Amino acid sequence: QHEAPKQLLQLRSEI
Amino acid sequence: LPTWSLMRSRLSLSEVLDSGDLMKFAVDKTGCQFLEKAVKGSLTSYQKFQLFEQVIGRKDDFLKLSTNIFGNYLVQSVIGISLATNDDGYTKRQEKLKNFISSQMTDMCLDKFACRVIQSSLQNMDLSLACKLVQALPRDARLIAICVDQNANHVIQKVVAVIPLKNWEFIVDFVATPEHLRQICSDKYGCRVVQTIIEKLTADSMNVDLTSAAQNLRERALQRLMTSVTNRCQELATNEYANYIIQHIVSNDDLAVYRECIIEKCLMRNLLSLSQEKFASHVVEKAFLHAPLELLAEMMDEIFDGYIPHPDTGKDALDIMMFHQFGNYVVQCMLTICCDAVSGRRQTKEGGYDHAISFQDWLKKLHSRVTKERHRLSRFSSGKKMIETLANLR
RNA sequence: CUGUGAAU
Repeated sequence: QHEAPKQLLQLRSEI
Repeated sequence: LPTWSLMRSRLSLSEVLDSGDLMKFAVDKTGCQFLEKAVKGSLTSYQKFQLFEQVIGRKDDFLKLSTNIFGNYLVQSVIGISLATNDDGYTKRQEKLKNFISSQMTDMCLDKFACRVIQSSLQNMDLSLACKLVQALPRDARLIAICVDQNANHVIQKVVAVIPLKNWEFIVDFVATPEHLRQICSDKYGCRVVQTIIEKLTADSMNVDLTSAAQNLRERALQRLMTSVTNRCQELATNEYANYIIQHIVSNDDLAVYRECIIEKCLMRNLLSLSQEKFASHVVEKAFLHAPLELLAEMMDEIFDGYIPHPDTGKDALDIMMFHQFGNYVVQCMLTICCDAVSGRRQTKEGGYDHAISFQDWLKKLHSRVTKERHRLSRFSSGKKMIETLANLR
């Protein structure tokens, strides 16, 4: 698990 | 080895059978080697009678030989000879053999050598009596240990391969139990059991021989297991072993109906996060490759416009995935799919629509981004592959 | 800048 940290982004809202 | 047979000689099989010393020959590296070749010759009716009595006729000796590194080979030979000897003791011998194994089913399954006697019996005995072997399997937590055992897991896979589903339908519902499914699917060996069960429950080319009544039984069991799998595909898709099961469902054409369910239940709205996972990125790859076109459009829209760019840098989801050590394989998949479409290697019709105009749209997006980032991309093997994929199109 | 699964 010698990986780079995840880069998360805000999700667009769903309808 | 007894001294009357000494190292080796010109021994006769009847000598061994008449001596009472078969057991110390069958557990010996050189003795069992002599017996394996002796039982392959033309045996008299009495010599077969002696082998049946001494190898598969005494429970304790049968258990000892079946669990022996060498003797287990002799047991399988004698079982085969017994099944090939259609005499008046045929019914009595097969019944005795089934009772012997059934009385020690669990421990024989967990034994490195005795589990081979089980598998050999399951595929060679008459179908009726082999089915009774399945009834001896445990129904408690020992079934979990059997599915995740390095040896006993092949017994279950053998049952699935050679026994009608009616006899092992309880294993499907046992594995489908949510608690059991978590332990088994997250195991190196239990995940093979689950995938083998799914493959046998699939209405593919290997099951066209089933009757209609058997297809309905197969379909109902498949729906109960798929319900359990899709109820938890998020933890399965990210698991180091269970990700292979989610991949198989998403990529199998004869399981196409369960593609929309899996893709919508745990993949949609998580593509950026799962594409950066060592194991789940493979599932995401398979999802892009086999998604229905209307759902594929939603996956494309999520990558291209489903996320708000980072407020400080302006980095978007495509930027993160394109240069990620795992996400780059997903972006490559997206590009290969689009290039296959515009060039004709992939058909674009579905549901009355021709999605060719949509593939051209997504390819335009990826071509536009690869062009802007051509210098950063040229540092990487994945980037040079994306540039080369686009150049091959023109 | 390459990335994961069976016991004689």
